[PDB]
Amino acid sequence: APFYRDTWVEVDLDAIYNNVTHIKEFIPSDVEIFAVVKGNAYGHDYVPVAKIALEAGATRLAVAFLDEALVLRRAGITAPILVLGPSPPRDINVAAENDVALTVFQKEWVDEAIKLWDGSSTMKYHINFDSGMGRIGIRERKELKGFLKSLEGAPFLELEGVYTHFATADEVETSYFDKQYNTFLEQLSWLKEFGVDPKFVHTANSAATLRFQGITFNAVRIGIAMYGLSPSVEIRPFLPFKLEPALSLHTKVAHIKQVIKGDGISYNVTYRTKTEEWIATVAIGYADGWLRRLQGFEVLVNGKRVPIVGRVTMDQFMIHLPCEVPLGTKVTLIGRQGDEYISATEVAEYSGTINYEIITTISFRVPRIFIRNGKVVEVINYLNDI
Amino acid sequence: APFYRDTWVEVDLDAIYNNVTHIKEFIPSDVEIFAVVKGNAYGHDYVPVAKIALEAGATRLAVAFLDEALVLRRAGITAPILVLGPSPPRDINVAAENDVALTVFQKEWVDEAIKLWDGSSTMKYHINFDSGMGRIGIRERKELKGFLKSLEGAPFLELEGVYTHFATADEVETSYFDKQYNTFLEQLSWLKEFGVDPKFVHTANSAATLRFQGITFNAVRIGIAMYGLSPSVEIRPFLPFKLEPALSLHTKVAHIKQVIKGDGISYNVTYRTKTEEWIATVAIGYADGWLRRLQGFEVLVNGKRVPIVGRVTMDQFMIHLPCEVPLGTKVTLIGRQGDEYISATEVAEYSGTINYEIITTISFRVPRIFIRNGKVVEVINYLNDI
Ligand SMILES: Cc1ncc(COP(=O)(O)O)c(CN[C@@H](C)P(=O)(O)O)c1O
Ligand SMILES: Cc1ncc(COP(=O)(O)O)c(CN[C@@H](C)P(=O)(O)O)c1O
Ligand SMILES: [Cl-]
Ligand SMILES: [Cl-]
Ligand SMILES: [Cl-]
Ligand SMILES: [Mg+2]
Ligand SMILES: [Mg+2]
Ligand SMILES: [Mg+2]
Repeated sequence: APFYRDTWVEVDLDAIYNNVTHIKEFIPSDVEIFAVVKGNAYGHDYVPVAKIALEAGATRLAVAFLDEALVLRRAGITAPILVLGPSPPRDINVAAENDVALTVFQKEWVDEAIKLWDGSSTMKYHINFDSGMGRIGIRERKELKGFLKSLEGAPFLELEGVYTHFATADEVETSYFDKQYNTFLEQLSWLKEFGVDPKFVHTANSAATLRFQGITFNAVRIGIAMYGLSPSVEIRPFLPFKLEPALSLHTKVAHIKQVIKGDGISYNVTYRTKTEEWIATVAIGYADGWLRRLQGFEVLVNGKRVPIVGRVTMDQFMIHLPCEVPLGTKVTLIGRQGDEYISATEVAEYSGTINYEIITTISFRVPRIFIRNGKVVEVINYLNDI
Repeated sequence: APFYRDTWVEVDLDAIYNNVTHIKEFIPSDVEIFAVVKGNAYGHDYVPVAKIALEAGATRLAVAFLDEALVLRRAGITAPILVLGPSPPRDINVAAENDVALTVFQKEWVDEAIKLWDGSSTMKYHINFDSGMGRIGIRERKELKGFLKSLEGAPFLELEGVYTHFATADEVETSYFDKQYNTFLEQLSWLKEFGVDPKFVHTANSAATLRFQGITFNAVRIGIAMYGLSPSVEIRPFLPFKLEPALSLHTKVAHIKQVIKGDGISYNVTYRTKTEEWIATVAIGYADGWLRRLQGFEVLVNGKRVPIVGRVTMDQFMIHLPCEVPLGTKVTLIGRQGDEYISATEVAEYSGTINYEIITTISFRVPRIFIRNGKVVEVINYLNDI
């Protein structure tokens, strides 16, 4: 509901809905979609994205750690939820009680879960196979055999699926991806050899699902493309269909003044005016995730690109405008004004980072406004809840 | 509250309490302290910091925008709260009904507030004078006169105080600071001329309060030094007493493995092992505010500095260890292990930023654990609340 600063994220639920629909019609009819909503749904908000993705045809959800899955569960979401990151064994009973599946891939985890098990709950798990990402998951045959051996003492753990993750699916040249693919087929053959039906197999992120044959298996795991953004600039030309960006970020001119030639703006007087300059101030800063490294970046005011001048402060930054505009004038940081569009990728490139990081780090103190069919259908202000 | 990932911030309430106490003892007995708790209390959490600061002898609170003031009010805090950033005129009634003071400095704001006023409320405000920060506040005499003129039509607005803010109080050379000081005395003279008693005057941030005579007035506004960190490395040698860092950031070894020579770690295989290497994985990433630009930074494992290797991912990163450690081994990102200490400033320097940004952007999805007299007295997990 209410928010009291004219700084907000806009999430277009139509865009998300369209992206999931187009992916669904692009992949085979017997391949499910996980909506990947970790990191506050990549800054779009856990619950509304999960809900719209499910409506668009996604059947499953994926988060980073257990607390995020519980956000969804408390919202009344009943679709399957998988935790993709590592979890401590102490989560075994709570995950089970909340119908949440964890990725489990260590004998040591199983040993500790046996010790901590409440004696009644049944927890579902997915085996992560590390096929070259080097992050988590089983890498070796002997390692797998020991893992399966420990599971013999843990009848309360039940396999729901098996997966791996690609490290280079967003690079045009495909050697490392091909290597991972071949490594993973071998890992699936180890499981077969040891008498374990994987049941439900998934490998593909946005880049992989949009590019390659033979990797859909039973399900795909879509994050960035559901939000309507390209996994990388280099594969962007080769995407099968147009992605529709869901998130924009806006503020308003909170103050506007003429500052005489030579006067300083912000901390350590890193900017001085060269003439009498129109300087506008907006209520957004690095506490909101709009970082100091974005000094000199251009925002959009009345369809024109105008530079951020002086140090970005915790809650505010300043802009050099060619002319006066009224107080309350919209300033767009990510999104479109007229003929101009600033993508999260453009912000990322100025920042020396990737679009994923730009969108995901928009702070929880910024409200989200949700648009469906051109109309505001929900507003979430997390500050109201804490 | 409960949290289900072994990744957490520790906030030492004794440190904060000691910092406020020492500042209180350092300044004159008739000078009040605003505890500045905007940006989620610089990542320490709004409410617990506000509470401990008030107990330590701070009498007033300061936030960035209205919603943050309301977090404090809903927690049962009744001490004065000032909003330091700009506010839209539509906030006039809600701020008044919640006993929150806004910074007000524009005739246009007052004009709109008159139109939006509910006919009953009395709102308190502080005049911001811009003496050289260039962000918000009145700069000119004629501008001030017009502002005071508009206030004649707004008897429901009543002055609580008058302030400015320093742009260079953390630089050793003091010319710009001295200029701001002299400019502000002129601005106070303009108010006197126009027959307005400022009532309550405040100018000084942490750096100014700890360094200079003649700038305490009726109150100081302390942020960074309450959190136990220096405003800058250059003034650190000249601080009157030792600041006690309140915040530390920790995680645990979630996975540990031996990775053969030449194998890649994480996205785009930006790291390859040069021998058979111990690679540990932790459950923290850029969605938590631990950004990709920290790749190559050294964290602490068993009192040893060990490098982050490969790309930082949304929810995880990898570390190259000299030897095997068990699962659950503590990894310290900010804080002490044995004879080693990583400050926010050290993280900031590696990141090309300042300590303010490092601490304030620790995500709302990371739980805070509050320590008083060596014991855990509170745990706040914002994900539980949303
Ligand atoms: C196991 C796993 N499966 C799929 C995805 C989704 O990727 P796309 O957004 O390109 O579809 C992720 C996460 N991707 C990054 C956010 P990160 O790996 O940095 O968390 C993941 O970890
Ligand atoms: C008007 C105003 N008065 C006091 C303080 C407190 O100062 P310290 O944190 O340096 O002790 C601030 C703080 N704000 C900066 C951190 P920023 O500009 O990055 O928000 C402020 O804006
Ligand atoms: Cl993985
Ligand atoms: Cl200011
Ligand atoms: Cl002095
Ligand atoms: Mg056997
Ligand atoms: Mg190998
Ligand atoms: Mg330990």
